[PDB]
Amino acid sequence: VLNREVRRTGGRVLITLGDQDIDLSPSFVIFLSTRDPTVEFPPDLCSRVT
Amino acid sequence: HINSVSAMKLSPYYKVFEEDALSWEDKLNRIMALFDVWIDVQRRWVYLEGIFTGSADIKHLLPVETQEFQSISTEFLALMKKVSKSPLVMDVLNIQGVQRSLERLADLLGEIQKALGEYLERERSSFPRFYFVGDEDLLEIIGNSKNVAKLQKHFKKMFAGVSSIILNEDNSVVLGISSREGEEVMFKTPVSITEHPKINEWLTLVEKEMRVTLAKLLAESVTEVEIFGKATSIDPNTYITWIDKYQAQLVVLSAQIAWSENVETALSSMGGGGDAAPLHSVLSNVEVTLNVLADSVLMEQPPLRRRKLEHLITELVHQRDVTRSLIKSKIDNAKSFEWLSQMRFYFDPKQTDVLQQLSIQMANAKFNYGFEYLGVQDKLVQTPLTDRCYLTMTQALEARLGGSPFGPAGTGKTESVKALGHQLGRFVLVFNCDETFDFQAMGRIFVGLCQVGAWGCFDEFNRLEERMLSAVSQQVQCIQEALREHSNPNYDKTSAPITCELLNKQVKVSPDMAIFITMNPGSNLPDNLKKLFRSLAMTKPDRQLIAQVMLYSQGFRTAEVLANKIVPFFKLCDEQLSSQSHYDFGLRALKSVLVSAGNVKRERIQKIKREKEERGEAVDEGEIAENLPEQEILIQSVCETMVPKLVAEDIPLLFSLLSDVFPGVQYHRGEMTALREELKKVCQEMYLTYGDGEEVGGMWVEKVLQLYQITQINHGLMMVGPSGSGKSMAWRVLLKALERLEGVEGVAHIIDPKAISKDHLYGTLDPNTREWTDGLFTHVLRKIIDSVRGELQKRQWIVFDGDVDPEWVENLNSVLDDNKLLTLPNGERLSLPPNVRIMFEVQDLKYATLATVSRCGMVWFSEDVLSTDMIFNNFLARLRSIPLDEGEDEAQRRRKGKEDEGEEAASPMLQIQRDAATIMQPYFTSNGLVTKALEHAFQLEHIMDLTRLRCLGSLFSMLHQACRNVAQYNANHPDFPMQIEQLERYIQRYLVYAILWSLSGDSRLKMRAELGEYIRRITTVPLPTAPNIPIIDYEVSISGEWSPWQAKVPQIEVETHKVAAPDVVVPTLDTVRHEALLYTWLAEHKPLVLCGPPGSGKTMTLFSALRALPDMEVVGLNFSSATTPELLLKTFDHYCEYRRTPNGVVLAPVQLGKWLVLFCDEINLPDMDKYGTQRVISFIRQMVEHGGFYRTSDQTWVKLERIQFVGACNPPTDPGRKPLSHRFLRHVPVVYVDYPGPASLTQIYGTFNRAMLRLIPSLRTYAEPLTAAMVEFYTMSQERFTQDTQPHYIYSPREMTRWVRGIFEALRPLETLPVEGLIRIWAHEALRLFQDRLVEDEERRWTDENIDTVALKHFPNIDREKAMSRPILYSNWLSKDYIPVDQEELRDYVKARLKVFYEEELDVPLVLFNEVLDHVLRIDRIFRQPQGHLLLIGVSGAGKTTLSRFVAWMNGLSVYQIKVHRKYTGEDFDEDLRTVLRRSGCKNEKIAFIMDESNVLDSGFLERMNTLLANGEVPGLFEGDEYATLMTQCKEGAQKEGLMLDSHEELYKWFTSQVIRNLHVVFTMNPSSEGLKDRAATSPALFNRCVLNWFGDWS
Amino acid sequence: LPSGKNILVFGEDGSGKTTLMTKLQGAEHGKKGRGLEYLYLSVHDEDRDDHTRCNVWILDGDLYHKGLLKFAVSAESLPETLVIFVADMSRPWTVMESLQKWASVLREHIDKMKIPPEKMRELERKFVKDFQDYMEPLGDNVLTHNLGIPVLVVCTKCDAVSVLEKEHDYRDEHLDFIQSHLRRFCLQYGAALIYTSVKEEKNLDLLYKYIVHKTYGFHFTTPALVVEKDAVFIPAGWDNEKKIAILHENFTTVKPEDAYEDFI
Ligand SMILES: Nc1ncnc2c1ncn2[C@@H]1O[C@H](COP(=O)(O)OP(=O)(O)NP(=O)(O)O)[C@@H](O)[C@H]1O
Ligand SMILES: Nc1ncnc2c1ncn2[C@@H]1O[C@H](COP(=O)(O)OP(=O)(O)NP(=O)(O)O)[C@@H](O)[C@H]1O
Ligand SMILES: Nc1ncnc2c1ncn2[C@@H]1O[C@H](COP(=O)(O)OP(=O)(O)OP(=O)(O)O)[C@@H](O)[C@H]1O
Ligand SMILES: Nc1ncnc2c1ncn2[C@@H]1O[C@H](COP(=O)(O)OP(=O)(O)O)[C@@H](O)[C@H]1O
Ligand SMILES: [Mg+2]
Repeated sequence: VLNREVRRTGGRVLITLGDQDIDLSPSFVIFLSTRDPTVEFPPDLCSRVT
Repeated sequence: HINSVSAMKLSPYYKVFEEDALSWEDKLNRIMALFDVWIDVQRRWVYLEGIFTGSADIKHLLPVETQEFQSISTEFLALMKKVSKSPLVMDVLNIQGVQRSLERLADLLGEIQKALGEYLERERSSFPRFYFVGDEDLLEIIGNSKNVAKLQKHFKKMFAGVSSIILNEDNSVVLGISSREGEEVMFKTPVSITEHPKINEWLTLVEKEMRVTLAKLLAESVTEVEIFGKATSIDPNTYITWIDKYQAQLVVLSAQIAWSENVETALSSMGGGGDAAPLHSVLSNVEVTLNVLADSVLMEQPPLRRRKLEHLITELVHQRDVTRSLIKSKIDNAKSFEWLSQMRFYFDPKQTDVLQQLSIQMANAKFNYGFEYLGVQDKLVQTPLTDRCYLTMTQALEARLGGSPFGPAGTGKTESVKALGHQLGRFVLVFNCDETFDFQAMGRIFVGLCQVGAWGCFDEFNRLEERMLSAVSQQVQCIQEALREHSNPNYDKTSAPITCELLNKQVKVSPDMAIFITMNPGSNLPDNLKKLFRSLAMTKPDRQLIAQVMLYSQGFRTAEVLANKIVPFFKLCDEQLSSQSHYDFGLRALKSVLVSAGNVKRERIQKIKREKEERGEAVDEGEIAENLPEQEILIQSVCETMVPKLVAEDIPLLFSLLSDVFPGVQYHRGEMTALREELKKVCQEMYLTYGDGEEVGGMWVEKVLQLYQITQINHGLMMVGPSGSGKSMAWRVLLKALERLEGVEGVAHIIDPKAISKDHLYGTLDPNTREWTDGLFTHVLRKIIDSVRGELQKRQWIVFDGDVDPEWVENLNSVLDDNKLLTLPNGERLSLPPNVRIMFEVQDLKYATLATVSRCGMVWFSEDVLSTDMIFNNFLARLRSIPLDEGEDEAQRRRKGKEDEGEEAASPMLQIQRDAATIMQPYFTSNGLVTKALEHAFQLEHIMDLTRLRCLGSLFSMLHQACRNVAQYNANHPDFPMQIEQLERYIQRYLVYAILWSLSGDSRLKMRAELGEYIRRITTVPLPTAPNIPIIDYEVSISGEWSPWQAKVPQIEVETHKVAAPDVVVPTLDTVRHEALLYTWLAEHKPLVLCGPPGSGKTMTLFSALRALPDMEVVGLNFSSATTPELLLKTFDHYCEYRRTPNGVVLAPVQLGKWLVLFCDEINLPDMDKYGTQRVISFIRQMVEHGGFYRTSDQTWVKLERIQFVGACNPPTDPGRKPLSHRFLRHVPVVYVDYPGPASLTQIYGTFNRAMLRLIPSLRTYAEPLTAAMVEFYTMSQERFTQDTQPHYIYSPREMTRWVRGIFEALRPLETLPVEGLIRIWAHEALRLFQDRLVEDEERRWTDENIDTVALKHFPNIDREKAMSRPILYSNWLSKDYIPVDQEELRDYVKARLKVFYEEELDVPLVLFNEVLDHVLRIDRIFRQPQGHLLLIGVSGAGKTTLSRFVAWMNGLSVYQIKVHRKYTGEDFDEDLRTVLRRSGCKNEKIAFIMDESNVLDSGFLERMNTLLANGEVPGLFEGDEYATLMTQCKEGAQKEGLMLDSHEELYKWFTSQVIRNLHVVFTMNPSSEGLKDRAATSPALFNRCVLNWFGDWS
Repeated sequence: LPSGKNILVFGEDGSGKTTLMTKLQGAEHGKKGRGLEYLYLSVHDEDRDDHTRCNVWILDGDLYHKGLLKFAVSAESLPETLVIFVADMSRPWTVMESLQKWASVLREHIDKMKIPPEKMRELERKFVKDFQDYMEPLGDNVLTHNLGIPVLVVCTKCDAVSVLEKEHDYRDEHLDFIQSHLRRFCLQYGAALIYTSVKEEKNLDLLYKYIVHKTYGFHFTTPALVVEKDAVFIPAGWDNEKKIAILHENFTTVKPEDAYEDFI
């Protein structure tokens, strides 16, 4: 979801989440938050987020 | 769905679907509005059903509620029938008026439940002790009002000591009460149940009559003991008669009352005159009574009278001490504090009320004795610390505060509180606070304590968790405030109904009640109760005085010196001896030891008395007791109780400490001549050494004797030695020896508890359709209890041969305790009979609870109880008398002959092996070649833990095969059999060869050479005389002389059809050695195991060697983290079958005359439990060692007949692996398959390349020069790059096979090539297999230079510029053939295809730069190869997961990606693998199976994939009807491809080949920063199986 | 009365299997056929005026034909099955070999029916009760084999004892040693034992009454008969090794532990 890995099939734009393949609506936006300022995130997440 | 619709209401595009959404919202709400009610209407009904049909008497108690529940049950059953006829949710929702009907049912069921709760609360309040009883138990009590026997088990919860009620023969009148010990109190006035039919009424009358009769008997007891109080001399007979006539509690109370009254009268009489004569008289009387009791206790007494005498002695010693203190202090007034501070008893018989007759006073406190029957309780030695505890606690009770005796563990805190409560006659109820804290009854228990009047002590209140601590703290705070409200003077108690808020009700609090909170510092009491509780530091109890009083109680003449010696000795043992969990030098152990010493003393008195009586003598118990050593009895008791638990390292330290504390006193072991003779006979019968102590085998004989002693004493015991110490053999010998000694048949029931599930072990209750299924242990217990075949006459021992864990021993705690009762969820209570003895074998008790260890006796079988000499003697004895070929039919005939006369020449095999034992005896001596070799080998490091018995069993099996080989030579040379000279040379060489392959068979080649050098130093046998060859490289021929293994390895030629998949292994030196060992260790049916680094070749060698044998039927099972005994049971059900025989049920393969062998490819990989045991490994261990297992469904023993196991492994150092149990590694001989090395690789790939070059006939001459290069560079890489620099720099022959496959696929479509083109393809494959995995640029430069160097070295006169240009690229897109292409043309083609890809699948620009075209080509290349799996590792981003998709789209591979959910069990991954495999193989649809680290979080499912990566088929996926469907689709696909196949095996092989060709796996990972993940660095097997590509970061 | 009840008849060829069952059917001439023969007994309850049939399946002497048992009994009909092992008293030296051979063949068939182990333990426990619940009109030295199903051993041609005594020098000790071995085998399978002759009509009514008693619950009053060497009758649940040991009092040349083929 952070990487925007849309899979397009006809008009259905799926994205995998757990078992389900859900339809990405255009309006979706997510903001991640951290109250802890002492955190070491993985390099996997750093490339996927600003 | 409701939340999602509510969220959809906020969507900007919601207006279009609004009306439809609203409709569903209504339906969704209605569905919830139904089922939220429905579950309630179900639960209450189920609950009410469980109450209204379980008891038939509930109808009479609650008729109206019964009728309402009948009318409700009918309606609910009708509704449920209607639902059953249409179980759809929408069909159910549309039932007419279902909502109103269910609401009516909920309301009425709630009303009936409320009525039942009110009725039960009324019954509880009528007889308050029921508040200590649970709801189901109270319902059982009231319902079974007419079946009084069922009530007998619940009295232990309600009353302090009443275990049962004595009843008239017709059960209409209660005559008295009885304790656990059998002590009975007969009521003066019986309670007539017929006149008071209600349970509460006659139970209240029983309590009242118990108190009245106890008071009336205490009156008579005091009246009688007053005579002894005022008498100068006491007649022992009258005193003993008085003790017998009255209960222990009344006896001690009478003694205390008499002493208190006598001292009070004395102090009144002295009255300021200073005349101390009356106190001297009191002390004289007390001393006379003490002398009478000391004389009486040495005699033999019944147990109850002995307990009464011990209590009286313990009380009178304290009375003597107090009177001596008063005389020394010159106390001369009854109101002096020195007398008031001592507890005093004032009995006023004239009081009409029977609860204010005895008044117990201490300083201010003035309690009354609540006459609650306590039975024969354990009295406490009134030390000064306990006296302080009593004083402070009574002061706190007088001030209405709570009590808090805090201190370290085992300091008498809870026991002291219990003793104080029992001294005042108040019911104490200790609440444990260690994971058994039943909260749901705690409010009920508090209300019961408040209403009835009873104490409550929380043992270790610190151990409650924070929520539990806070809630209980609040409840106790409310109770303590209610109690403190009594103390105020203004509140007049004529009308003062004190109350407390408990369970949202005003509960009346009686003043007699109190609460105590024991604490363990390290700490403080909760802040709620710090003000309300008085704390006392019970830091250090008085060990010396407790020991003194107890030893005096047992009749020891000297107690002061013995106590002062034994007490420091225990602390000395606690400090000096090595800390172990099972050691227990606490006060409970000391008191038990002293009681044992008293028992031993009394036994010695009886022994001397009977010995003198058989002679002519005059007998007196006191005279015999006078001239005995008390120290010898005490040291004997200490040794008998402690030495069995002592480790061999600690026994000499213990003896040194005992000599220091007890100088000049030694413990001579009691001689058991008969048992020792029987042990000698059985040991000779079973080929075991026996010794008379301090000889070869003395320690083992001593340990079995100790085992006999512990079995005699306890009803449950354990053997907790390390693996290979003879505990199981010792127990077997003991049973077979007692069989002869006592003429009682010994039966053994051996159970592996961890192999079987707890539900099967103890039997599980069906949650519905109530029926009981007996578990295995319960089945055995029921079988012995019923005694259909007279099992009570026989003696049966149950042995739990497996690791002890808390989970499966919870039910066994009740049996192992003094109760001896197994309780099951069925409600049945099985009484263990005296014949049963529950036994345990454990390598260690690391995960055993202290509760389990305390209940059981123990004999620690230290590893130095079985010397090497004993095992060698066992081996040589087995050889001389067990024919090695006759098998099991003649096993029974071994017992037919007591000596087997005339059967010395049973067969030529016996003679040959006897001669072999004669040749082998000089090398098996205590300081022979084998012993020195083993001691040196123990120094060497081995990948698996080196245990002595594993090496010895391996060596014995190899020697067995040596004599079998001699027998084979004799059979093949009937005209002249083996001569003794050739036999001597052959066995002498074979012993060295077997020594090397048994000891250094688990080590590397260098260490095998080291052991060979050491053997060459110490051996007298000649060895090979070739300098630069290891000894292990040589075989021993049938003739004595050595011969190199290289002669026996043929040079073969492989077909071009199978150049990279000849599953038949190319014969190499390691392969021939390992198959020779495989045959040698399979001849004995031992479970072989092979370890080694990934790709070493163990699986192929095992399969080829097993399939070479004609009889062996291989079943390929692959183990994983989730594998269990179920896999092996399913495999047995598939290939094998159970058949009944008179010996017993036997499991055998369906195919006659074939040995079924199970391949367990990854024995290490199964996950350990929380307690460090693999279930399947234990299951295999019990099968291989006991030769069978227990069918759980039938709960019956079955024996394997032709089943074997042979496993493969990676070393346990690898991340996903685990070490194996030492009880399991003992049986299996482990071989280490290291990498082939240069010579073996050259031979193998010479065969492969000679096969590969057959396609082009002009390049055959260049086969051998190429093969060295493929080896040389590979070895150079193996020397330059190691796992230390990067975790994925792993090399193995799998890389070489990939190289061969790559060259083969390059050359297959090509009609011809020049030598330079072959060199170019070789260099390209080198770069694509080795240069890609590298991380650093300079390493890539080194590989670039080294490829050129190796090529020009092995291909001279070939110009480098034409043969190998640096920008080497091979591609198939430009032309139909796989031929070299230029960079620019490939750049243009890929750019065009990428621009196409932009507007086809994903609209995001993708730039082609120099370092991404190369990755595109690499990914395409791995896609073209067979079994081509890629592992892209690199920085986050950089193209992985985007290049893989791009190349997959370009090559037409449909991309499949796994979607892991939560609760995504391994079955879901199995189904996904089944679907993709069916698509790839049956439908011939190429798939790129992309996997990412995000969905590869769990490593459990990534070992199912390793089988696919290595072989392309994962056995066990399609088992069942899925196999039939896959076979049908597979044959349809084969017909589509044009091949007609019939056999299922050939169709499966073709399906596997299709899966190899089509399905590809693309793993994507980040570099090794995933330490937090379970993978850490993923397994090196995964690195080996795939082709690794380092993506790196953009330059 | 219940329908679908079955009788499985086993034994060597020439033992009497077809002749015994044909005579019990009230027929003079039953047609002999290689493989698996079939006939039915008509059963009538005079106290109730009702009548049913019992299926009788007779296996050939050749082990080649043991596959045909699948057409006689199933995992469903086994609870409704009585087993008859036919022992040939004109060839006593084949009786223990025959009884072990046929019991093994039946067991090899029961194991192949894959009966649910719970249902097998229900039948086994019921048969242990149907054997312990015997009394003349727990303690154990019996049912080592425990077929767990009704079993009857029928000795046929017992009149041939009068030829063994005259042509092979057989004596009371040989007949009691045969009787003890037969009784020990009957204890292993929880079986009944009956001696019969179709030529002298000995025990034919007793065999029919015992079959209908164990199969349909008919009343039975005959006690054990152990004094007549050629007419012995022992019902399932009557016997034990102490009742067998009385036969050892007549042993003068053989022992209770000596092998059957060494003496017979
Ligand atoms: N003597 C040999 N002849 C031919 N190929 C060999 C030989 N020895 C090793 N190999 C190759 O070595 C590779 C490893 O084979 P394999 O037996 O699957 O290793 P492995 O140890 O079983 N892998 P694993 O089970 O996970 O530990 C294959 O490519 C084999 O072809
Ligand atoms: N060569 C390229 N040119 C342009 N964009 C690229 C290129 N390679 C990757 N991207 C973009 O980079 C983003 C992430 O690429 P991707 O390789 O899928 O991440 P990733 O490696 O899969 N991270 P992860 O899956 O957690 O290992 C996507 O938006 C791609 O379109
Ligand atoms: N008294 C003895 N004399 C000689 N050899 C013995 C004696 N007792 C045991 N052994 C040898 O030691 C082996 C191991 O002993 P035992 O079978 O009791 O196993 P154990 O110590 O319980 O080990 P494990 O942990 O493997 O179960 C025996 O198989 C036998 O070879
Ligand atoms: N003063 C004493 N007199 C006799 N026995 C004592 C005395 N103090 C302690 N003990 C023994 O030591 C043991 C200590 O255990 P317990 O009091 O139950 O828990 P803890 O002491 O850990 O609070 C008891 O079983 C008790 O028999
Ligand atoms: Mg053991």
